[PDB]
Amino acid sequence: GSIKFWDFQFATLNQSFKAHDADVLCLTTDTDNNYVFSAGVDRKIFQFSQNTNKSQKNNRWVNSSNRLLHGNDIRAICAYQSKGADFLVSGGVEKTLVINSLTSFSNGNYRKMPTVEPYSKNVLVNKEQ
Amino acid sequence: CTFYTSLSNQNQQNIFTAGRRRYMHSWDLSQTAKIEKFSRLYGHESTQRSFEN
Amino acid sequence: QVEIANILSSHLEANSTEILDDLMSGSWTEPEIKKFILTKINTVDHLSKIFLTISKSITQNPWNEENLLPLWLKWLLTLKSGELNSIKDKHTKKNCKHLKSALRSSEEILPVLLGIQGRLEMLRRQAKLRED
Amino acid sequence: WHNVILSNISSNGKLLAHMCKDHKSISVVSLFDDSVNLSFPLGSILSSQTQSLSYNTRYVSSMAIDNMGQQLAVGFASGVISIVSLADLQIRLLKWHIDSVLSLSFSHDGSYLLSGGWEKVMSLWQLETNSQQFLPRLNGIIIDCQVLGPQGNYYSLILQMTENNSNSDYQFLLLNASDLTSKLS
Amino acid sequence: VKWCLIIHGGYLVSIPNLMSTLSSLHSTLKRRSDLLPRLLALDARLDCTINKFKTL
Amino acid sequence: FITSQSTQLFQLLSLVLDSIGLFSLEGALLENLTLYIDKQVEIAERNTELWNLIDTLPTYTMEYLDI
Amino acid sequence: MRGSEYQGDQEHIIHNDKVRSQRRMRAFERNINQFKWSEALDNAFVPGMAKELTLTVLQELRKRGKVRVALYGRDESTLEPLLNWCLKGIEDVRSASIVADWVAVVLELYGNTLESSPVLQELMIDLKTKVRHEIHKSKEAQRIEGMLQLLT
Amino acid sequence: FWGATWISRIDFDVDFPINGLTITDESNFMNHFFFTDKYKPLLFVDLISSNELAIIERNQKAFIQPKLVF
RNA sequence: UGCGAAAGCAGUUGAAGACAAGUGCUUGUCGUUCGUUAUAAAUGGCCU
Repeated sequence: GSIKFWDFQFATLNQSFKAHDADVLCLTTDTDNNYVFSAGVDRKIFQFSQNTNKSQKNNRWVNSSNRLLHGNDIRAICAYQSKGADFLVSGGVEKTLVINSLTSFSNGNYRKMPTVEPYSKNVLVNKEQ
Repeated sequence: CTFYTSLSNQNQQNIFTAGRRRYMHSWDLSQTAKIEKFSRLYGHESTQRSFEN
Repeated sequence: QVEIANILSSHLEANSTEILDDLMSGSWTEPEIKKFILTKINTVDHLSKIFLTISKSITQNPWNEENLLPLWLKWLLTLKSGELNSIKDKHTKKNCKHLKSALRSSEEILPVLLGIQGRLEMLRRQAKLRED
Repeated sequence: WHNVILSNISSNGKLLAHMCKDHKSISVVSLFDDSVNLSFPLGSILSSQTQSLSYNTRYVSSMAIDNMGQQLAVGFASGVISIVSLADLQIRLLKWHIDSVLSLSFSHDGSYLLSGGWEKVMSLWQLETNSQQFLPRLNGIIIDCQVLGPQGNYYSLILQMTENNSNSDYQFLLLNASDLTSKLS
Repeated sequence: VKWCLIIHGGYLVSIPNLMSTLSSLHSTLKRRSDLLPRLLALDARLDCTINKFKTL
Repeated sequence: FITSQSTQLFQLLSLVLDSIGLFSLEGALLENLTLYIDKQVEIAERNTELWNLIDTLPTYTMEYLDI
Repeated sequence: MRGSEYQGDQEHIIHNDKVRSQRRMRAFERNINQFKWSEALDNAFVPGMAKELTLTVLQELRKRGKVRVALYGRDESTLEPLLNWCLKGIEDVRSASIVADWVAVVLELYGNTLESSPVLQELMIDLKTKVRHEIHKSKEAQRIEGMLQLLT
Repeated sequence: FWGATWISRIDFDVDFPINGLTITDESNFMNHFFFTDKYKPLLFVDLISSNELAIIERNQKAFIQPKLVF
């Protein structure tokens, strides 16, 4: 359940966070590496932030927040940003996709997709018989 | 065990002692002795099972 | 029984004062009180009127030897508890308060009666022993 | 300042933070200088979920200002603590208290945060790792917390003993920070 | 017990002290009788719930 | 009269039976008193029960759509 | 390693801060301390549990005000152990009053589950049988009380 | 017409009265009335007869994160 | 809320102002006032 930040050039630990209550299965980061998002068995998504200029100068990450949005394990997570998009997409054993905003993760709204969207039909009915 | 004197306040003298135990003793410096025990690691007890070194 | 059921229905629609006499009629028997309560009491107004006349009658004489009126109250509470509490009339609450007060006294008496009933049981046995 | 609802002064005694109704707005001012002068509405700090929820989530019961003025802690009746970075108004939520938080106080460095409420438990939040150390079974709910010393040797607490409804029974407790034992009650 | 009181009632009347010598009986009976009002309340609740699911 | 607040009268009756004692009481009268008290006990139990009462998806479903 | 035997007999100052070792706490006590109301209830009804020790956890949860809280996330499968003990605890004079409080809540909190669950239903038929039996014993004890007052 | 969580019917001989979590779509993609949401989620919908509508609907352990209740 | 025993016996829970949301109207609120004896819910549980 620990998230650890290592220095690459020296291969040494900079920070350690004991955040999750169980396995952390996936990680993702934003384009500027201002946020690191983690998720795992405990169904929570944690945000680690280094946005403040003092944090950037010192190279220190902060455990900003977490959110419980999934009913079961979160196996996969990914992030995308553009001039018109900011997506944090997660899904897992619940079999449904959850969409958040990276910049406004803590206070933004989220959407839980339907488990089945029958774009391709798996059922037919015959009027006769 | 080792003496310690504050680099700023020269009057402050103290003795720190430790062993194969999960706590540490400090003796501020004769009817009685002022002894404090350090035993709290603030969430990092797993990384530290003895104060001996 | 069907006639006493139907006339009970009509008196209730007509807001008659003869409801009490209908409820006291000896033809009523234990399952039929359930069927009437389950099948015929469909409107809250009908339920409230039956509860009010019963609650009043028991309040004036909680020691009546007639077990029919209490029997109506017992099943009316058991089967329609939710709908009764759905009634928000203040006078209904006051009647419930009066009924509770009358029954509450009766509870306090039971330990004394059991004590007297215990003494009489000894007295009868000693009389029989003397006879033998 | 007008319509002051809540006010606090840093440990150094050189910064004053206060909240007014001019719903409400928080402003921080340096006392002896003009180095610090900030103001912002409470709505910016408050989360949207709070706006959806009851008033307990939007009602501040405690406030604390760092010596440097970089951080400000706000405590809410719901039990949630929010640390705001004054440079860019970035919020950070610390949630352990189940009931209203009554006392907040920063350490001199700003690396630790003393919090207390109805739980009768004093919590030292280590902000570097977000961890927390506890001092439970205190004699009363913690009205006030403070770090007292050049090196934070002592903690001064005010306890309430809310069992006695007839009177407010305050008890002043001075704890030795080294081993969290009552130096003077 | 019921026959002891029935038969030797005359003797038990003409004895200097009863409470000290029969303290065990008084305590034992008092314990049971005191539970009676609470037991009846449980009976009423059990009877009410039992009736509801039987008729349904 | 008793056979023909009431607790205070009944409690007063219980005192009488103690005052009357064991030997004095007569069998024929005791029978009528016994029948009376048995009736009261049953009534007392009935009212106590009332007093406590006062204190107290399918796989397939066919429905009509509202349009 | 030679100094362990020494007890400081020749020394100026002897300082002792070791806290005496307390008796190990049982599972139900640990759960109550950690605010595990539901798990504390489960530990009460386990095989080979002292009857008096089962009565305490029930009293503690009642004292803490956590009687409904301990009974929310339950179904017929995990309600029967409580009802099995209630079937036996009702007999004893000490645990009769506590059984009434807990059985009253479970009926008021699981009326709907009762109708659809057959196995629970028999647990109230036989429980109804026993409480009626206890009524007869408590009524009887009042009668021996009444006659005993007559002798004195 | 029907979707994953809604069903609609539109009469094409009657005109209608005139009276965040997706791409803003500034860029291009390339280079008489009845509405109900009571029925959801829907696998399939169709008519069996002229007055019969067939609506087909959907009917694991998880890490325990308790919900406080007092 | 008053009286009393613990049981209970009587009696209350009003108006104004301001704000928010939805659509001048509707609802909900009050670190606003006057008068009368007068559900909860930010995943959030206690050290060594």
